[PDB]
Amino acid sequence: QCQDVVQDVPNVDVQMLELYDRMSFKDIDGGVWKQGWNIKYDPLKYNAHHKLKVFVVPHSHNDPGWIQTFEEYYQHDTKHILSNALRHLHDNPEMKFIWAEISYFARFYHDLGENKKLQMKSIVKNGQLEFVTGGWVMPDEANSHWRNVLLQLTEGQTWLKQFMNVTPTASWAIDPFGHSPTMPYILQKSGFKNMLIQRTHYSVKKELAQQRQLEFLWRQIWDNKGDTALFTHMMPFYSYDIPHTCGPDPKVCCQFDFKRMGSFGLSCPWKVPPRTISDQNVAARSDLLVDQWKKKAELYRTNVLLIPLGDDFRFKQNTEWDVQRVNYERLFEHINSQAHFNVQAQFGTLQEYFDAVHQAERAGQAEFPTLSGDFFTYADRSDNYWSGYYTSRPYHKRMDRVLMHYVRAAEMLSAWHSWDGMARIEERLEQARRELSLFQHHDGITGTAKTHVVVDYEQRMQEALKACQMVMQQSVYRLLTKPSIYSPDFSFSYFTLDDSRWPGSGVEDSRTTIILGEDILPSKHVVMHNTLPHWREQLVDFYVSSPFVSVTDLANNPVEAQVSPVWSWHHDTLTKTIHPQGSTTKYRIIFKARVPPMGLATYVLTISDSKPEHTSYASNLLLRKNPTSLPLGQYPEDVKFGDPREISLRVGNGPTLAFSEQGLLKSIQLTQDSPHVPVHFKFLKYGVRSHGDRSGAYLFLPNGPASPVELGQPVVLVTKGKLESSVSVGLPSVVHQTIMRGGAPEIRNLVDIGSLDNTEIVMRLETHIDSGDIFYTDLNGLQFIKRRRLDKLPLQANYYPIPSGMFIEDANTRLTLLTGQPLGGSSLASGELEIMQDRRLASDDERGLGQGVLDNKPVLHIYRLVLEKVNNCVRPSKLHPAGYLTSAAHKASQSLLDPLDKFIFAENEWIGAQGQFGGDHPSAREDLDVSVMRRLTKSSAKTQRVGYVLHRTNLMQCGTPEEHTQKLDVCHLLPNVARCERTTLTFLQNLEHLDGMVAPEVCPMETAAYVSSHSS
Ligand SMILES: O=C(Nc1ccc(Cl)cc1)O/N=C1\N[C@H](CO)[C@@H](O)[C@H](O)[C@H]1O
Ligand SMILES: [Zn+2]
Repeated sequence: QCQDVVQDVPNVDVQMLELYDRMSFKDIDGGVWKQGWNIKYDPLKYNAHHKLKVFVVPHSHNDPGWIQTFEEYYQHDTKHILSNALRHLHDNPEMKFIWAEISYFARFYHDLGENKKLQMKSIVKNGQLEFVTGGWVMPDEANSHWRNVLLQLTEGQTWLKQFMNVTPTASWAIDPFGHSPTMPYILQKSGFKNMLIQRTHYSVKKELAQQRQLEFLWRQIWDNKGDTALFTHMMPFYSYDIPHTCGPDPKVCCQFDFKRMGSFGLSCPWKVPPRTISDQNVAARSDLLVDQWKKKAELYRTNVLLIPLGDDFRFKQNTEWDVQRVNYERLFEHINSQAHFNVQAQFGTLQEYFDAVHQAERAGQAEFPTLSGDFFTYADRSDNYWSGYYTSRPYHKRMDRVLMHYVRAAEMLSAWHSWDGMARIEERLEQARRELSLFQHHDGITGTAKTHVVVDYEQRMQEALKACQMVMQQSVYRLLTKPSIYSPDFSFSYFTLDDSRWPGSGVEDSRTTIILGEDILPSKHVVMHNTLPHWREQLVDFYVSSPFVSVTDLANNPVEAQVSPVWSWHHDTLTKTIHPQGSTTKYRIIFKARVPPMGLATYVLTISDSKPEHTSYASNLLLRKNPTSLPLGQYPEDVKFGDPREISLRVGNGPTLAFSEQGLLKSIQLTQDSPHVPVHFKFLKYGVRSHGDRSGAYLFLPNGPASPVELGQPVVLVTKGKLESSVSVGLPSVVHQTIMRGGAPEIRNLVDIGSLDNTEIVMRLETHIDSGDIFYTDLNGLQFIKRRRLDKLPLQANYYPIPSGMFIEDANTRLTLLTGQPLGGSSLASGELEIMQDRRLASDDERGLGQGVLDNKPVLHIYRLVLEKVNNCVRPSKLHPAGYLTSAAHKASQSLLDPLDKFIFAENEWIGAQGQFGGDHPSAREDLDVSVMRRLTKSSAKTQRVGYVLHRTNLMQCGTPEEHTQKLDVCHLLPNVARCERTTLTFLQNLEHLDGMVAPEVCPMETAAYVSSHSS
């Protein structure tokens, strides 16, 4: 019933991995079309009964932050563009305009009076102003998580449906730096019919153009049937600006950008300015322009041609609207009335273009090719590959993933109840969704904005995290307090969030110590939340004021715990070492929390005067020449010292890890019977070219392969505990930590590139896996795609986005690295994986930013490292373009991206406390997630509505027998269900009324949305 996503290789006309394997990437001068060739056309192709239909589509690219902040641009540019659009379109009925960025449109619309709102609605209604995509932003496609792509699309489309009563079905993505099939995946499931893309490698544009394969049905890589296909138009030329949109010769096209005549400070760099169209030159100018259009049309299969007309922050001035509109109207009048051109040209919208193309297709003009794959890594010219922004500003890349989780958790926790308006829950959740959605912009998460703009995004995300914390903690208080005892005040802090990994140890001393004492306060409630729809156990840790602490559950059952010191690291400028210091005033308590599906569990920490029965203490070993003592206050075990040596550790039944004398992993033995498999961590640095093109925020232009970071004799700290052990080493620019809790290790890097200008720090893994030239990287946390290292491409082209994970494998062994933040990475030799940590660039890379990247700050990167035997796994065949995680790797990814949330009760006594919430929630199969749970109605609605997005991944079968699991029917998670509907993923259209009000679970690799309606 479900499609098999593993075992059937789809047959498509263009499969991008295969196309890459065959294609030439030579950068040859193609003439006026520098990256193409001199286009020829048969003049007789067009005649009285077969005319070329041209749609000139005015647009204005508005970045929600880049060289100015969102609000700076809105005040300086965008408010003027939209005010002038409203005026000019209202006054000129044949003029059209498309608008993409709903963040700005909403910012504008809410400063409009009623009269202007009605005027605006009128030009939308009549089709003059058309929204394209309708997302809050035009998102990055490399670093963004699919959940956030959906978040921002939903934010924008919900706004448009509520205020404009429109839902776009055509998407416009002219600026993201390379393109992902995650986009058509999400769009096709959200009602879209067509999409347009632009920034693809110039060699791919040439290859596809030659074959008229620039318009294609883009299906997912595993889709044998084609049910996921979305019609896609790829623009053929170097840019979306007017010189690169009218046709192949920018010297000619520039003459048709009427903003470039002088009075607007713009000109044509090809040295021929535009001239005003008049009766004395209209025929000559028309001839020039039609010949460009006819050349562009040769690259496409129908007689319908798309001519975008715009550029960045265009259509700002009244006089600009006039100069473009009047000159084009003069051209259209001449061209259309002169039969010898056989052209009918008009202003159009994007949807108008696609409608006409499909009309032509239905008329049998053309059949379109099918395509799968992705469009990374982009290069716009020569060897200038845009793999730098897979890593740029990694602090904020990590912050994105943190906020992604806290928005999900806040929406889910608060969804269980309806809230009085005074609680301000909807206000806070809307703020958080909008700040996270804004950051998905292709100059946000990409790390390609100016320094002060990055600070604006950071501040906005900090406010969003605060809003999430507020909603979460109010929700926990409500869900775990006896209903007749619950006495909320909506401005009060019942709990504080405790997060061990953001900002992280050594980044910020943000964490609250639980203060207990025999003479003051014996015990403290803590609460864990599990956003995933299965029972979950995870070790959690808290800081406490004494090492003599016992843990119990809320039936007072003892829970095994481990206490460890609180270690921090310091670049000790006196002794010239990077070395740890232990706290003498607080300690870490660690225990396994077990939490219901989408639920909560309460535990209690209690002080004692001596070592508790069920709490053990870690040993600590400091390996270094020239040791000095490390006192630890009340901690009962003295630190031990040793000269650097190889060491091995094993927690529980789990793998045994060996470490070099520099405290870096060297090997992993999976079981007592198995071999010690070589897996070596190494840190290296890339530099920058002294002559020739410089790396910057966008571009990665290394001066050769990376060189090893010289480690000296680093200080190594070993902590050995029953529940958790770790090895940490202070290296130059990186405190590197491997943590073992009895399965796949966790890796944490506290990365501080300091003042190392023109350096990029990379973490590499070296193994004996014979992967050859193959490796796998994920796309938007949604799917893994097969990559092939090509030596016909330079090193920076073989870097790909690693938004959530990467792996290499051979017949028997796989090594998967899961990430808690998007970064760039590759496999540059058989058996290697590498992932960039940070980059500090003192030069601009000539893409408009006008600065390097010199605002680095310490960031705590997190990973899981999974080594597995895979000879028993049922994998795709050699020619299949996808890869799939194992269950262990998928759970490891979930542990990074959606960990348990931890709450500390903020006062001395919690009256009416309960031990659990969600004990009765079904525990769904491990491949299924409830990606979104969101209440859609305010508390006054008679009919309450809750939306759910359900995602089922596909995990490899490797012989672990499948346990029975419960069916999850989201429509029955809340009481009094009156209806259950399947909807588009934005919740905006009902697709199916569901029998028995039961929401079916979805197939592997499918995502479905459901809305349950409840009588209230
Ligand atoms: O690169 C530019 N530079 C530029 C922009 C406006 C003006 Cl008036 C003059 C120059 O244009 N636009 C853009 N440039 C960047 C890529 O090169 C990209 O990060 C940004 O999002 C994209 O919109
Ligand atoms: Zn842009």
